[PDB]
Amino acid sequence: IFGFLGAAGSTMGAASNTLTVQARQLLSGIVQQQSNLPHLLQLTVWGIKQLQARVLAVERYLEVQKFLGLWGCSGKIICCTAVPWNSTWSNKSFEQIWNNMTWIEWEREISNYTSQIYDILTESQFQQDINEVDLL
Amino acid sequence: IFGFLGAAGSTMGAASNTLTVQARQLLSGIVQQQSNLPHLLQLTVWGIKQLQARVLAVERYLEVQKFLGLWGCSGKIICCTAVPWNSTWSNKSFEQIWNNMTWIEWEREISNYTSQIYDILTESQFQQDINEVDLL
Amino acid sequence: IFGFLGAAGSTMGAASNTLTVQARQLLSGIVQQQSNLPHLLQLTVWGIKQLQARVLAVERYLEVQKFLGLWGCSGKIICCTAVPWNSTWSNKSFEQIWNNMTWIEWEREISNYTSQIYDILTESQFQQDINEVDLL
Amino acid sequence: AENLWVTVYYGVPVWKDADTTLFCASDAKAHETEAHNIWATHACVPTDPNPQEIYMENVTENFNMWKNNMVEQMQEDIISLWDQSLKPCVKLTPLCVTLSCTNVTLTNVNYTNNFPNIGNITDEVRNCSFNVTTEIRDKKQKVYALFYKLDIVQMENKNSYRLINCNTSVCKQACPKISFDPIPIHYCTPAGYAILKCNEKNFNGTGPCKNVSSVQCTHGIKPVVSTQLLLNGSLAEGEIIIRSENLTNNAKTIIVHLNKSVEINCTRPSNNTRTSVTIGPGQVFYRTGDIIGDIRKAYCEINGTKWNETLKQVVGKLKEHFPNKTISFQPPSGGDLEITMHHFNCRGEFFYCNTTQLFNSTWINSTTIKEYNDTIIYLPCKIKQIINMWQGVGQCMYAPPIRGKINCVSNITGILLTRDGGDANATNDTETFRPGGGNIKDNWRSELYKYKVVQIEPLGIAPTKCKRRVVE
Amino acid sequence: NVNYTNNFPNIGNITDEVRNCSFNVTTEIRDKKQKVYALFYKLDIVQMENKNS
Ligand SMILES: *[C@@H]1O[C@H](CO)[C@@H](O[C@@H]2O[C@H](CO)[C@@H](O[C@@H]3O[C@H](CO[C@H]4O[C@H](CO)[C@@H](O)[C@H](O)[C@@H]4O)[C@@H](O)[C@H](O[C@H]4O[C@H](CO)[C@@H](O)[C@H](O)[C@@H]4O[C@H]4O[C@H](CO)[C@@H](O)[C@H](O)[C@@H]4O)[C@@H]3O)[C@H](O)[C@H]2NC(C)=O)[C@H](O)[C@H]1NC(C)=O
Ligand SMILES: *[C@@H]1O[C@H](CO)[C@@H](O[C@@H]2O[C@H](CO)[C@@H](O)[C@H](O)[C@H]2NC(C)=O)[C@H](O)[C@H]1NC(C)=O
Ligand SMILES: *[C@@H]1O[C@H](CO)[C@@H](O[C@@H]2O[C@H](CO)[C@@H](O)[C@H](O)[C@H]2NC(C)=O)[C@H](O)[C@H]1NC(C)=O
Ligand SMILES: *[C@@H]1O[C@H](CO)[C@@H](O[C@@H]2O[C@H](CO)[C@@H](O)[C@H](O)[C@H]2NC(C)=O)[C@H](O)[C@H]1NC(C)=O
Ligand SMILES: *[C@@H]1O[C@H](CO)[C@@H](O[C@@H]2O[C@H](CO)[C@@H](O)[C@H](O)[C@H]2NC(C)=O)[C@H](O)[C@H]1NC(C)=O
Ligand SMILES: *[C@@H]1O[C@H](CO)[C@@H](O[C@@H]2O[C@H](CO)[C@@H](O)[C@H](O)[C@H]2NC(C)=O)[C@H](O)[C@H]1NC(C)=O
Ligand SMILES: *[C@@H]1O[C@H](CO)[C@@H](O[C@@H]2O[C@H](CO)[C@@H](O)[C@H](O)[C@H]2NC(C)=O)[C@H](O)[C@H]1NC(C)=O
Ligand SMILES: *[C@@H]1O[C@H](CO)[C@@H](O[C@@H]2O[C@H](CO)[C@@H](O)[C@H](O)[C@H]2NC(C)=O)[C@H](O)[C@H]1NC(C)=O
Ligand SMILES: *[C@@H]1O[C@H](CO)[C@@H](O[C@@H]2O[C@H](CO)[C@@H](O)[C@H](O)[C@H]2NC(C)=O)[C@H](O)[C@H]1NC(C)=O
Ligand SMILES: *[C@@H]1O[C@H](CO)[C@@H](O[C@@H]2O[C@H](CO)[C@@H](O)[C@H](O)[C@H]2NC(C)=O)[C@H](O)[C@H]1NC(C)=O
Ligand SMILES: *[C@@H]1O[C@H](CO)[C@@H](O[C@@H]2O[C@H](CO)[C@@H](O)[C@H](O)[C@H]2NC(C)=O)[C@H](O)[C@H]1NC(C)=O
Ligand SMILES: *[C@@H]1O[C@H](CO)[C@@H](O[C@@H]2O[C@H](CO)[C@@H](O)[C@H](O)[C@H]2NC(C)=O)[C@H](O)[C@H]1NC(C)=O
Ligand SMILES: *[C@@H]1O[C@H](CO)[C@@H](O[C@@H]2O[C@H](CO)[C@@H](O)[C@H](O)[C@H]2NC(C)=O)[C@H](O)[C@H]1NC(C)=O
Ligand SMILES: *[C@@H]1O[C@H](CO)[C@@H](O)[C@H](O)[C@H]1NC(C)=O
Ligand SMILES: *[C@@H]1O[C@H](CO)[C@@H](O)[C@H](O)[C@H]1NC(C)=O
Ligand SMILES: *[C@@H]1O[C@H](CO)[C@@H](O)[C@H](O)[C@H]1NC(C)=O
Ligand SMILES: *[C@@H]1O[C@H](CO)[C@@H](O)[C@H](O)[C@H]1NC(C)=O
Ligand SMILES: *[C@@H]1O[C@H](CO)[C@@H](O)[C@H](O)[C@H]1NC(C)=O
Ligand SMILES: *[C@@H]1O[C@H](CO)[C@@H](O)[C@H](O)[C@H]1NC(C)=O
Ligand SMILES: *[C@@H]1O[C@H](CO)[C@@H](O)[C@H](O)[C@H]1NC(C)=O
Ligand SMILES: *[C@@H]1O[C@H](CO)[C@@H](O)[C@H](O)[C@H]1NC(C)=O
Ligand SMILES: *[C@@H]1O[C@H](CO)[C@@H](O)[C@H](O)[C@H]1NC(C)=O
Ligand SMILES: *[C@@H]1O[C@H](CO)[C@@H](O)[C@H](O)[C@H]1NC(C)=O
Ligand SMILES: *[C@@H]1O[C@H](CO)[C@@H](O)[C@H](O)[C@H]1NC(C)=O
Ligand SMILES: *[C@@H]1O[C@H](CO)[C@@H](O)[C@H](O)[C@H]1NC(C)=O
Ligand SMILES: *[C@@H]1O[C@H](CO)[C@@H](O)[C@H](O)[C@H]1NC(C)=O
Ligand SMILES: *[C@@H]1O[C@H](CO)[C@@H](O)[C@H](O)[C@H]1NC(C)=O
Ligand SMILES: *[C@@H]1O[C@H](CO)[C@@H](O)[C@H](O)[C@H]1NC(C)=O
Ligand SMILES: *[C@@H]1O[C@H](CO)[C@@H](O)[C@H](O)[C@H]1NC(C)=O
Repeated sequence: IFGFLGAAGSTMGAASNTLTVQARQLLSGIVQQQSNLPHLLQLTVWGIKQLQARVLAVERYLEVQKFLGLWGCSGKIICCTAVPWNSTWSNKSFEQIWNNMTWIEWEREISNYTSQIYDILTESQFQQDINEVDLL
Repeated sequence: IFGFLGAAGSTMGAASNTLTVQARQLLSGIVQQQSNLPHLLQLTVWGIKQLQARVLAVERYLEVQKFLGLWGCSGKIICCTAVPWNSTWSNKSFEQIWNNMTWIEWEREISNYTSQIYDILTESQFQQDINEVDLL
Repeated sequence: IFGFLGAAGSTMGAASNTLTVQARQLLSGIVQQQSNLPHLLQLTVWGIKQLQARVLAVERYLEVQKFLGLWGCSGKIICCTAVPWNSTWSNKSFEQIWNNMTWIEWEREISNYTSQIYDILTESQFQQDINEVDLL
Repeated sequence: AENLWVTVYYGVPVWKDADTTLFCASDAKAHETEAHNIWATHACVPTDPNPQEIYMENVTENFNMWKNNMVEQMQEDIISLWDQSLKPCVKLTPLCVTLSCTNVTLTNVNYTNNFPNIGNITDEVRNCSFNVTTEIRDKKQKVYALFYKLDIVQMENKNSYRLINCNTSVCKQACPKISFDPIPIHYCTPAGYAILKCNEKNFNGTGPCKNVSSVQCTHGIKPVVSTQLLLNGSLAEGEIIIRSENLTNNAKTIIVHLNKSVEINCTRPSNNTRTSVTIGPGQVFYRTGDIIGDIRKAYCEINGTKWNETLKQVVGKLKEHFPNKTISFQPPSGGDLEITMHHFNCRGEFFYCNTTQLFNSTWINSTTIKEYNDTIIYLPCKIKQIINMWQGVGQCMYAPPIRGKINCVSNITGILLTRDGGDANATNDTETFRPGGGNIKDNWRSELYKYKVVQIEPLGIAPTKCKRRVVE
Repeated sequence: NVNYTNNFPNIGNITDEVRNCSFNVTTEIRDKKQKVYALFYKLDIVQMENKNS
């Protein structure tokens, strides 16, 4: 087993058995504690650098939870989608991705197209909801 | 293809084919940027309006996501439900709704009962879980 | 028929029928209003307690929504999982659990193990999602 | 059995003790008068028109007054409000000069409504006068004012005084457009918390309460400040209740909380004018011009028999905790002026009443029921201008005089007492209680004693016979 | 002071490094001045004009 980010160097297929380790630490921190001991203690130099740390944690977490909701992957860690891979984003074979690259190397390779894959994934889920409305 | 609120004047039939354009923009904003250049700049007049415009953006997103969680529609754009229309809320036909109204007029006719439709929606989802715990 | 926290004294069997009553009120509050009338009103002593009351409410809601996302119980009130209670956490019979125990007493006598049930419930869902990837 | 599985319930009624940030909320009717109060400002969000209280039937909760964190929050809020209000006001550094002070010669009507027959404001006020420079070299003009004897001190070279505060701190003159009227404040928790309120009528400070109710936030709490008696607040329900952290520790103040109010009626029968003299660029100083017309010491009336029987009931309840010892109140033994004298506020004027006819009696055996007359007790009260409300944490203040006659009618709903630690009086069984004492927090432990903040934990885990449907 | 001064490190002494400066300040009340002396290190004062001032 590994700690937070502990499998950052392992390959894509082997570092995917530790997704829950980096997914359990997106809101949990030390910042929620009040202080060592509690004028206007909320306007101290470190009373504002802690107020904006609480807000940064919320927006960072809600930034990906918004995409999971649109794509239909709410409440799931690994989510299968009905969007075919056109291989123009990357035409590497199965064994050259899951057994040869790294999650950092892979995400830098298709960083060009992630702005478009997000649009395709969102629109594909919308088409699924239209289909079931005129089906049930 | 339309932009933000671009089909607000179109009828409910044709304004419901562009729900994703008004859904991609409930958290994304310019406010996540830092500044033109980085005393106590987190207290400037322009630096307090930017703090409360980040909390407003977060809160306005959760008050619509909170309802989706209770009704069992999390992760879905169009969500069917087992709550029957009694026509006391609105006794119009199917054609007179989806071919003769825009979304703004429709939300003004049933503005009386949305406080009650929400409670009926919540109870139905709760009754789905009780009927499923004591059945499996 | 009950109010907020109205079933805190009832037995667990009869206090699980009012789950929605305590669930509708994890974001809703008086704080979201602006003021009696709109110097520097945004940094009054009570203009700061309202700012930190809004953040506390948002964070409190997101501490339970974070777990439900990992456990796979997003969009549900009573979510039935696949983790077997091994009776080491509690060996009390099914009758004694739901028929003279209250929700407060139950949480206390398993309070030693909630830190371990939470990690087990996350691992079972992750193992579910891996099994579907190499099955579909 | 052998077929149990973990099931997750979201929304269960389970809470835990926690400390939060209670914001303020006040009703609209009391405000919108555009008087710009000190404490209950406009910044408070409007309160709910129909507050909701939910009665949890089979719930017993450990309430603990004297360890409530809502009292500390209210104290910090009050201090911050008082500091914030005085910030834009006018400093009084230019008045830290040498004043030459002499007696006052007042003319008056004859009768002066001689119902109380107490005294007159002379021998308590003074003229003080000070130089101001003029055009001709070595020429000075005298500026006059009337100052109370409690605000001037004689340093050296007798017949030459100075203000009391000139060697301790700088005092800002209270701005005349702000009011000192206590408007009720409701203390409301965020979403995810609740306030448990003990509905038990005969409930002491600490212990298990078996009549808990759930409220979103408290009732109207007036921030009224007083020292010897808890004025002008909320009455008990069951009967007279005596609360203290430990009745065997004489270093702990005792709070007697009454069930029937007693009306006190404080008035200032004098005529105070007002004159403004410009100090520095753009700043002005308001001073008592003259006292023309009626002259008499300010005083408080209290119905004799009402207090005379309230004391009887308080003694009857006190003798329960001290069984075989006779109870006798005595006047305060010493201290500052806020302890020896009943300090309070009336229409912006700060009064210090004597209160010795109130608290000088003995109760031996109730051997006979002695009848008396319907009499009115008069308490002579001094007035102070340079006000140091909190000993060293608050900002000093100067209260401008208020033109006309002043009269506040108030309710007595509590008493603060302090016991004397007799050691060798094993044969001379006697207990003596002295009023006053305690800090300002004991004014708010008499209102926030019913409440306790809790935080909801709506996530629960129980074993059921559900198994999740595996998809295939 | 003591004459010997425990001259173990024999580096010197703080004479010719401090100055005994007298000035006028105001009391709590503005209108009466007073004369006060203080020992200021020579690194904290400058000589402006009118020598010995
Ligand atoms: C326990 O609780 C009780 C009740 O809450 C309280 O008794 C009441 O106290 C308040 C204030 O302490 C009293 O209210 C004031 O009353 C005077 C007298 O009013 C009579 O006389 C005037 C003529 O002078 C008439 O116009 C009037 O109709 C009455 O006949 C008023 O003069 C006061 O008015 C000021 O306050 C108003 C509300 O804020 C303003 O709208 C008004 O404009 C006045 O404000 C002026 O002065 C302010 C500074 O003070 C200044 O900031 C403003 O800009 C403006 O210039 C006020 O209404 C009330 O009479 C008491 N009730 C009774 C029955 O006597 C006790 O005091 C309290 N006990 C303790 C210890 O706190
Ligand atoms: C870093 O790279 C080395 C070399 O590839 C990894 O070591 C191998 O790991 C695999 C995975 O189980 C083993 O089968 C091999 O026996 C290991 N040794 C060699 C020489 O290949 C190492 O695991 C990588 N780091 C991490 C954290 O996975
Ligand atoms: C606004 O309403 C008008 C009619 O009230 C719409 O005009 C129709 O547009 C459709 C789509 O191009 C045509 O097929 C019809 O022939 C048009 N009818 C007329 C009478 O012109 C118009 O499209 C609506 N605007 C939007 C944005 O939908
Ligand atoms: C509080 O506890 C009492 C028990 O003393 C509950 O009263 C029982 O309720 C059950 C179910 O409604 C009945 O079958 C019993 O006959 C009742 N017993 C008595 C003596 O009344 C009461 O319901 C509880 N209240 C709450 C809100 O849970
Ligand atoms: C029903 O609940 C009651 C109490 O909640 C249980 O009875 C208690 O048993 C203990 C001994 O273990 C006694 O000390 C208590 O006095 C009992 N309670 C009362 C009110 O008398 C009982 O065990 C529960 N039912 C079952 C089947 O276990
Ligand atoms: C304080 O003393 C002064 C002077 O002794 C009083 O003011 C004078 O009052 C007399 C009335 O007989 C007038 O003739 C003078 O013109 C006043 N002098 C000034 C400078 O105004 C004042 O009344 C005294 N203060 C009181 C009585 O409260
Ligand atoms: C628990 O508290 C409630 C709330 O105060 C009590 O109900 C009160 O009962 C007295 C008895 O006559 C009435 O005078 C009050 O008016 C009632 N309250 C209200 C708000 O109306 C109740 O008696 C207490 N005890 C129990 C066992 O419930
Ligand atoms: C206020 O509390 C006192 C507490 O003593 C009550 O006085 C008692 O009243 C009962 C009812 O008749 C008598 O039996 C007792 O003898 C009284 N006690 C004493 C010491 O005399 C009083 O009734 C309460 N008043 C109200 C309005 O609640
Ligand atoms: C509070 O005291 C004042 C002053 O003594 C009372 O006002 C007087 O009431 C009498 C009626 O008996 C009138 O004759 C006087 O003219 C009033 N004085 C003034 C200055 O107006 C007032 O009634 C008392 N209030 C209470 C509740 O005791
Ligand atoms: C001072 O208090 C006494 C005691 O309450 C008042 O006398 C009462 O007057 C009412 C009038 O309706 C009678 O019913 C009571 O019986 C009286 N009390 C007693 C003990 O007999 C008196 O009125 C009060 N003073 C004023 C000026 O009202
Ligand atoms: C409150 O009033 C009483 C009685 O008027 C004061 O007690 C007197 O104080 C003087 C001052 O030293 C003594 O000489 C007397 O012996 C005391 N008793 C009497 C009966 O006069 C008391 O001092 C006043 N309160 C304050 C704080 O001064
Ligand atoms: C002083 O006490 C009197 C009597 O207890 C209060 O008058 C009552 O006030 C309550 C609500 O505060 C009303 O429901 C009653 O109808 C009033 N009774 C009468 C006879 O008027 C008075 O409000 C108290 N004063 C303050 C400032 O709270
Ligand atoms: C502080 O003030 C005093 C008096 O104002 C000064 O003492 C006089 O200073 C003048 C300046 O020219 C001399 O002519 C006098 O001879 C001084 N008289 C005495 C008795 O000292 C004093 O010099 C001032 N201090 C400074 C540093 O200027
Ligand atoms: C792959 O890319 C081509 C052109 O960039 C596009 O036509 C095609 O739709 C893409 N694949 C999918 C599944 O959209
Ligand atoms: C994958 O794409 C690259 C870039 O277009 C191309 O050079 C390469 O031949 C492609 N691989 C295959 C197997 O077609
Ligand atoms: C991605 O965009 C950059 C931006 O210029 C470009 O240089 C690069 O060739 C693109 N494609 C890849 C695979 O990096
Ligand atoms: C329709 O609304 C009315 C409003 O009171 C309600 O009573 C009724 O139950 C609703 N219809 C159904 C089928 O429940
Ligand atoms: C269709 O729309 C027009 C214009 O909005 C309206 O006047 C007409 O009544 C509608 N038809 C029906 C059947 O309601
Ligand atoms: C049952 O759960 C407890 C939790 O502490 C654990 O210690 C124990 O090993 C578990 N037993 C089995 C058989 O999994
Ligand atoms: C449950 O466990 C406790 C302690 O482990 C034991 O005392 C008790 O007898 C057990 N009860 C049953 C029914 O096994
Ligand atoms: C929980 O753990 C604590 C830790 O010492 C232990 O004292 C207690 O008995 C355990 N069980 C309960 C029900 O608290
Ligand atoms: C004031 O009271 C004193 C009491 O000694 C009395 O002698 C005097 O005549 C009264 N009136 C004046 C104007 O001093
Ligand atoms: C309060 O009274 C109850 C019962 O009268 C008692 O059990 C408890 O110890 C008392 N608490 C204090 C602090 O005296
Ligand atoms: C009180 O003083 C004023 C001047 O401030 C004067 O006009 C008035 O006659 C005096 N008496 C009364 C009862 O107002
Ligand atoms: C009642 O008051 C009178 C005078 O007002 C006093 O003498 C008497 O002692 C008081 N009652 C008791 C029981 O002390
Ligand atoms: C009080 O004194 C009496 C008489 O000496 C005695 O009987 C009693 O026990 C003592 N204590 C109490 C609580 O009454
Ligand atoms: C008043 O207090 C004094 C203080 O010693 C006391 O001697 C006296 O008995 C009390 N009562 C009366 C009526 O003087
Ligand atoms: C005072 O008491 C006496 C004693 O009986 C009585 O004669 C007199 O009338 C009473 N006076 C008043 C004003 O109550
Ligand atoms: C201090 O230093 C001076 C420098 O000239 C020297 O003369 C003197 O002896 C030293 N010691 C004392 C005690 O003055």
